Amino acid sequence: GDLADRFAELERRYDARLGVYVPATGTTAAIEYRADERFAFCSTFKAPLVAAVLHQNPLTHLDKLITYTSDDIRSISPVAQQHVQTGMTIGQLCDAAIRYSDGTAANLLLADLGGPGGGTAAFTGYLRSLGDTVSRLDAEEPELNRDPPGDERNTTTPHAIALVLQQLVLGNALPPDKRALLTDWMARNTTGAKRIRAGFPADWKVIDKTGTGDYGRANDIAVVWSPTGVPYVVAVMSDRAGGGYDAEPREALLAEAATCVAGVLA
Repeated sequence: GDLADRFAELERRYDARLGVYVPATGTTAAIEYRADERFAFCSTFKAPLVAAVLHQNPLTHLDKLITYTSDDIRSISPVAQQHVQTGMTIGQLCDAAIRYSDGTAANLLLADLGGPGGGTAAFTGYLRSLGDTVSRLDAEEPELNRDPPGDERNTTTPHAIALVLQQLVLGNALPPDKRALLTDWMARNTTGAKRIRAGFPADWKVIDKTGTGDYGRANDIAVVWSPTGVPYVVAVMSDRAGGGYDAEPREALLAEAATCVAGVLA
């Protein structure tokens, strides 16, 4: 058979552009499909954003209380919009950014990284330090989700973000005690049940971070473990630029691409 033909069929059926990367292992080939094409990060950036913060700080930093106002709620913030009065610790912000895709938490984590673009440059610099020459983040929540397709300023590639996640979760970019935190937050994500999770059998472990935006953008980046405990990284990105800026994102496309990948890996 040819897996690429089957991904091409998903594109036809969902009227979508699909990008997939699964890095090769000691026993498996890479899965790649438009893996070097650019796709908007959307909220997938929040996974490596949390890593950047962990990298730069001792664990005690997680207990640091961050204060903010209602006027800082400029994006979808399921958690931060209920803690304006008390504020939120860096740890709580990390938790919210990943598990609830909280945009205000991300903006505050970017300010925590520091520098121009409110932390966007620091973020991109972190990616460069992991060997990512491709990805870029220029804007904050919510603008970073709403660029036209031809603007590369807030884009990654399935290949680039997969190898970033590979280093962070399964590699040695982070020391174990920081790697554990990222892993766990992604493990207990609430936003991903209809994406990569829905494509793997229930005896596989799935950790993930979603992204959604304009032009029908739907992304999921995951690390999965077989029932035998063999890990793989799965990045799936999608958009539907032919349907305009308000094209409906299709979680089903991600679930079905994930299903195709699971067929290959099982």
